[PDB]
Amino acid sequence: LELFIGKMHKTCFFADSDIVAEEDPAPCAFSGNGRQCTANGTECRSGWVGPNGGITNFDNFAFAMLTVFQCITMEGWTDVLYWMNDAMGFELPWVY
Amino acid sequence: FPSAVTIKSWVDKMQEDLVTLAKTASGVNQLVDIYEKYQDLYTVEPNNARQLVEIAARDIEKLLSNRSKALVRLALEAEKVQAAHQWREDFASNEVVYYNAKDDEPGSQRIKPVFIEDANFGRQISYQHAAVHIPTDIYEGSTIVLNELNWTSALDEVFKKNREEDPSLLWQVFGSATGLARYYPASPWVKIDLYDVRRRPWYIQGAASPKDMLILVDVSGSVSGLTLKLIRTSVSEMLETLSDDDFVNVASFNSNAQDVSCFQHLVQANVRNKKVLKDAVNNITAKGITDYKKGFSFAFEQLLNYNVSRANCNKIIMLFTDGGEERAQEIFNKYNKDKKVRVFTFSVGQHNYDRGPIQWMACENKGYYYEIPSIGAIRINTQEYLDVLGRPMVLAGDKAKQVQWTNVYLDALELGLVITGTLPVFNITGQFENKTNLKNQLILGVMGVDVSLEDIKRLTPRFTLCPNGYYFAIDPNGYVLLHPNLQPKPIGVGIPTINSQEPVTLDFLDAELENDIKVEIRNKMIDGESGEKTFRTLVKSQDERYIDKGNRTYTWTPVNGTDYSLALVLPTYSFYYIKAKLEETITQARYSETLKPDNFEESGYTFIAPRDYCNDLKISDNNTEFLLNFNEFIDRKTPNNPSCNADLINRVLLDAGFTNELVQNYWSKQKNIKGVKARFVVTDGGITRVYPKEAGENWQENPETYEDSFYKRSLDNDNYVFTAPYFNKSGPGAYESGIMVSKAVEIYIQGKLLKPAVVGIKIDVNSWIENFTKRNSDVMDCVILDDGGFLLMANHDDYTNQIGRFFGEIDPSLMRHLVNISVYAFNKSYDYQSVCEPGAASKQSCITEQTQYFFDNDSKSFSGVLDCGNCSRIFHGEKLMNTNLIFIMVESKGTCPCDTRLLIQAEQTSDGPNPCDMVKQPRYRKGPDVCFDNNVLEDYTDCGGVSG
Amino acid sequence: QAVLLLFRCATGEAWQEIMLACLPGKLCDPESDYNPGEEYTCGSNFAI
Amino acid sequence: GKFNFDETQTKRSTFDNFPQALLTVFQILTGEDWNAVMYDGIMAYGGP
Ligand SMILES: *[C@@H]1O[C@H](CO)[C@@H](O[C@@H]2O[C@H](CO)[C@@H](O[C@@H]3O[C@H](CO)[C@@H](O[C@@H]4O[C@H](CO)[C@@H](O)[C@H](O)[C@H]4NC(C)=O)[C@H](O)[C@H]3NC(C)=O)[C@H](O)[C@H]2NC(C)=O)[C@H](O)[C@H]1NC(C)=O
Ligand SMILES: *[C@@H]1O[C@H](CO)[C@@H](O[C@@H]2O[C@H](CO)[C@@H](O[C@@H]3O[C@H](CO)[C@@H](O)[C@H](O)[C@H]3NC(C)=O)[C@H](O)[C@H]2NC(C)=O)[C@H](O)[C@H]1NC(C)=O
Ligand SMILES: *[C@@H]1O[C@H](CO)[C@@H](O[C@@H]2O[C@H](CO)[C@@H](O)[C@H](O)[C@H]2NC(C)=O)[C@H](O)[C@H]1NC(C)=O
Ligand SMILES: *[C@@H]1O[C@H](CO)[C@@H](O[C@@H]2O[C@H](CO)[C@@H](O)[C@H](O)[C@H]2NC(C)=O)[C@H](O)[C@H]1NC(C)=O
Ligand SMILES: *[C@@H]1O[C@H](CO)[C@@H](O[C@@H]2O[C@H](CO)[C@@H](O)[C@H](O)[C@H]2NC(C)=O)[C@H](O)[C@H]1NC(C)=O
Ligand SMILES: *[C@@H]1O[C@H](CO)[C@@H](O)[C@H](O)[C@H]1NC(C)=O
Ligand SMILES: [Ca+2]
Ligand SMILES: [Ca+2]
Repeated sequence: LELFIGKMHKTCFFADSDIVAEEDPAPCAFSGNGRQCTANGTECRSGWVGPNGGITNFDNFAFAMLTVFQCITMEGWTDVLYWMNDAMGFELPWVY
Repeated sequence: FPSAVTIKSWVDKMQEDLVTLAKTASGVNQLVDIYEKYQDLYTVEPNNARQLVEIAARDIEKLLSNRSKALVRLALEAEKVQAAHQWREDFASNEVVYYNAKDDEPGSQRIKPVFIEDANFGRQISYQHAAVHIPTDIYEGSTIVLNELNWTSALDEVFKKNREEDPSLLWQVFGSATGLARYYPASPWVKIDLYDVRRRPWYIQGAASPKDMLILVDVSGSVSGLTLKLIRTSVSEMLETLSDDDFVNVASFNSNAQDVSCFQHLVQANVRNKKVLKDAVNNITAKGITDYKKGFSFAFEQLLNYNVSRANCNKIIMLFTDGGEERAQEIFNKYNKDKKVRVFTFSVGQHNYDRGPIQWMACENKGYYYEIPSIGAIRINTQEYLDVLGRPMVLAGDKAKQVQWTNVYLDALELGLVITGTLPVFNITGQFENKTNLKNQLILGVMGVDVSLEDIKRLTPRFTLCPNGYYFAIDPNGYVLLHPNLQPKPIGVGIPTINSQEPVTLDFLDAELENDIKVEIRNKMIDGESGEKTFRTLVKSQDERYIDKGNRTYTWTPVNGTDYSLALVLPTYSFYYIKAKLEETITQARYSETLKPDNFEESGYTFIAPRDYCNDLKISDNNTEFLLNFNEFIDRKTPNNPSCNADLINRVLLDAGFTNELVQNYWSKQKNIKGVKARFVVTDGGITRVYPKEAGENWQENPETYEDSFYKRSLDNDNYVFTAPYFNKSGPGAYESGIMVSKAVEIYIQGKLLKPAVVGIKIDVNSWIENFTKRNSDVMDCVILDDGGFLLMANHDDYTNQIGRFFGEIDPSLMRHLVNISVYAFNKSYDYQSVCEPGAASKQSCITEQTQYFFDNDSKSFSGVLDCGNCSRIFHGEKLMNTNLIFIMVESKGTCPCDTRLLIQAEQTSDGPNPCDMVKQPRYRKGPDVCFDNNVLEDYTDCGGVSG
Repeated sequence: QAVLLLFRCATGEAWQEIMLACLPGKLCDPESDYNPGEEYTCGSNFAI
Repeated sequence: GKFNFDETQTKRSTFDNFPQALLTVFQILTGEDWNAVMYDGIMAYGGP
């Protein structure tokens, strides 16, 4: 909650449209440190739902508790780690 | 306020000034004398309506007899060649060589053609061989395709033989039931390609007779999810296989049966009705339990209505379910014990239900069973039901072989508006002994030949008659095969709200303004019977801004071979025309120099109608090189003109002398007039002369005489006609062009009224302003309006700046009251072939509503008081004599601070008329009298269940 | 990154998918040194 | 029957009939892709 709050909400969008530019979207850089759009005519802004339709994120105590439990159960923790790697840099999320 | 008698003094003084200036400057009486002074360079010939229609009806009948012979020749060879086929299974060494379209090989060898450039074809073609189109979903090089691709190679010999007899022959296409279409001449195919020859309107109309389809949709709970949107897409693709001769309705059942739309019975399934069903079927939701007994009872009862118009042909029920455990034996036994209705069942989606009852309901009801597990199977499985419906047609044999002509549609290969003749091809292998009879119950394909609407337009010439007259042909459904108002654009539906595969089916009543008499004429024309009627009609102008009433004569006759009916609209003052009679050289030559661009100063800037004078001389649509290509041609080609028609060449050359005589003998005397900015004259021959060489450029008019709105407007009216300039900087027309006035000349040669040409001037608006005042008064407003409520002259500066604008957009309170007091009438129409900017939920086709205003009462004096609330406004209106102008006087808008919503006379993107209440009283129509269903020898022993 | 991948495999997340992705017929990154023309050489049957 | 919300695909680990529910429960017990079934169950009741 203290670290990864409200950061999974920036995906590669299209130029002046509300259409996601990826079939399997991933978050962009929250502050220019993570992943940036590479396609020529794509930009990413806020307003995205989330990686798993909003289920998996750290922007609430219930959401954070659920995703922490899921990561503890060895199932799908690398997905959350890679989404963190897309949102922020590579150095902080791997420690967590 | 001035008295009524005082206003008449104001109007009479200004009316005399306007008429005298228009009469003297244009030279109406001088050109009339010029036409009557010779009376020997030309002859007056009658325009017999009865002979003109019958001669043109025989030309169209003979033209369609050309194509019927080609279809019979093509169908005879295709059946004979295929009957002698051995079904080879290996194509390794005996490779099949053919030219596949849309290209930059197990047993296929490609062909590289030359592709010369040919006229009467908007692309490169090749007469050396025939091209083959194979849809993307269909793999070329399979056993089915290669066998179909080997015996069809003998069709090329007939393809070339057909063109040898008739060089003016368009595409000849063989649409195979395999999927590939082989057409001649070879031409490269036109994003991705979704063209399937088995879904084309001409293929579907020949694969089976009309139908009475009734779609049953399962909206029970079990279909929610993927299999619901699969059904919605499946139904939408199924509606694409219907035409205007087929009647359809959609119903849904979930423990209760009901219609998904507003129709409540079978409807004609045209473009408007199919849109309603498509929109309604996309709004369905899945909920409840399944009741097959209550669903089939609803479907069977709707096929026994007989209250309304139907097809009286194939009666089919298409059930869109997934699976079930109910067979409803009693319902089928009760309703169709004699099996008079087919039942086609579709199992849609990935499910684990029981398909047993679904399979049984098809075999026991002379139907077929289809499976649609995903989106990729929707397109192929929604067109295969025409194989079952074609069984009674193939067993009929020779009697079920007639050429059918489709509706007007845009060609896929970018050729324009065309129609196609259709003839099915049967599989007759072993028919000489009648032993197989198993796969011989399906058609091989459909043979088609295209006829362009330009070909039909050549058989109905219009240059021997006035611009207000025209031909038009009708179809038994009421649609127009030929009409001036038909355009090469798809007919739109509703307003396009976004975040040419349909035919251009335009009704006769929607082509022009409707009337009570027109409905009677249309009904008589549909069933087929000669007639003639003369009556008074109100006619819209070329620019959809004016309406004028004029006597018209309708003469219609039916075409013999086909079911079309041809009619000729011909007003009065046009039963006689001018046929030029001059063959001498020096008299003809001196008229040819008048056209020389150089003398555009002495003769005044000259335009030439881009008519088809001779074959080699091609039109250019600019009137700069075409004029140069004309005098050069007339000074280089011998007068014999072996291939060039002299009737048009004599008509235009005769008017060159007639028109220049007015310019030189009369217009040159008055070099400059204070109130005249330009002088013009337009003639039936097709030459327009503007004296101020300069003015020539300001001439924003069509060089073709027969498309000038002011020309036809001046022919109907028997006085001076004022045309308001277009608003919003539509070219230079505000102050550098002026108000256009026109007046048609009237000639009495031997007691026959003739209107060969029109004359007029362009009034200088600045000079007219000074005469009008003899200004910016805050007490009263003085404006002059024309027939149509367009502002032409005011005294408030800001009013004058917006010249040629509708008065309802600048003073809605006064204009609205005028319509109520019955001085301005109006009739509203619908323009189906219009394009508009899409709105919120490029440009897309849509329907627009047009309104036009015209004088209602014949009285010339109008006075009254306007009550806008908590105030009072008094006005007086007088109409000027021998013109279409009305002068009205009213006080300022600031005296009463009221401003209602502005009245709009412009192209409004509407969506009407409502189709929910047009099916209650549909227009009269006549369906085909041939039907092929319920044959005794039909097998119907195979469905999709036994094989599946 | 190799240690992280091995930790992922030890936890057993998609190790068979990684093995499939390490098969011989795989594209080579431009920064590697390889002869022109043979772009798809990296990856080996040793992955299984 | 509540796993028909996606409308773009068909789901294999559902609770449609008894054998399918039994297989889904066994798969969850094995622990493989149990979070996917949890996400489907959550989205079947209104999502996050
Ligand atoms: C017009 O009608 C005639 C018959 O009235 C029709 O000619 C018949 O065509 C069929 C093919 O559609 C031939 O069928 C033979 O028998 C089977 C049927 O497919 C084939 O054997 C295998 O069958 C499987 C499917 O069951 C298939 O997948 C496979 O490819 C087939 N071949 C193999 C395994 O090698 C035979 O190969 C096939 N051909 C033979 C035996 O030569 C009939 O034999 C044809 N009958 C006659 C009298 O010619 C003709 O196609 C119809 N015209 C058109 C345009 O369809
Ligand atoms: C379906 O494909 C078949 C295989 O290509 C075609 O059959 C071949 O047609 C050729 C053209 O006539 C034949 O060549 C000559 O045939 C005559 C007739 O008997 C004979 O003189 C010789 O057989 C031959 N002449 C030579 C080789 O100088 C082939 O014999 C014939 N059969 C093969 C190639 O196996 C069919 O024509 C084709 N169907 C259609 C409608 O085009
Ligand atoms: C039209 O169809 C109806 C049933 O759909 C037929 O039944 C009659 O309907 C009209 C009023 O709709 C009434 O005469 C009676 O209610 C019905 N029965 C009879 C015996 O008339 C009707 O016969 C059909 N034809 C007409 C002209 O209505
Ligand atoms: C279509 O065929 C009918 C006859 O089937 C033609 O009717 C002819 O009418 C003229 C009078 O106008 C008679 O002199 C002929 O004797 C009629 N024909 C026959 C065979 O009796 C009709 O003219 C044909 N349509 C056209 C446009 O010619
Ligand atoms: C076009 O002209 C006028 C439009 O203003 C309409 O015709 C009149 O309609 C009223 C409606 O009650 C009748 O009372 C008049 O008798 C009509 N005038 C006639 C018949 O001359 C109508 O919209 C159009 N007229 C048509 C279609 O005939
Ligand atoms: C085709 O039509 C023309 C006129 O349209 C006619 O003269 C001719 O006889 C018809 N048939 C052939 C084979 O040209
Ligand atoms: Ca059900
Ligand atoms: Ca796992």
